[PDB]
Amino acid sequence: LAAALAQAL
Ligand SMILES: *C(=O)c1ccc(-c2ccc(C(=O)OCC)cn2)nc1
Ligand SMILES: NNC(=O)c1ccc(-c2ccc(C(N)=O)cn2)nc1
Ligand SMILES: Cc1ccc(C)cc1
Ligand SMILES: Cc1ccc(C)cc1
Repeated sequence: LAAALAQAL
C-alpha cells in the first residue's frame, strides 16, 4: 500500500 501511494513522489 505504501508503495502504491509513494509513486506520487
Ligand atoms: C503497497 O503498496 C505494497 C506494495 C508492495 C508490497 C510488496 C511487499 C513485498 C514484496 C516482496 O518482494 O517481498 C519478498 C518477501 C514486494 N512488494 N507491499 C505493499
Ligand atoms: N515518487 N517517486 C519517483 O519520482 C521515482 C521515480 C523513479 C524511481 C526509480 C527508482 C529506481 C530505478 C531503478 N532503475 O532502479 C529507477 N527509477 N524512483 C522513484
Ligand atoms: C491495498 C493495496 C495493497 C497493495 C498495493 C500494491 C496497493 C494497494
Ligand atoms: C506516504 C505519502 C505518499 C504520498 C504523499 C503525497 C505523501 C505521503
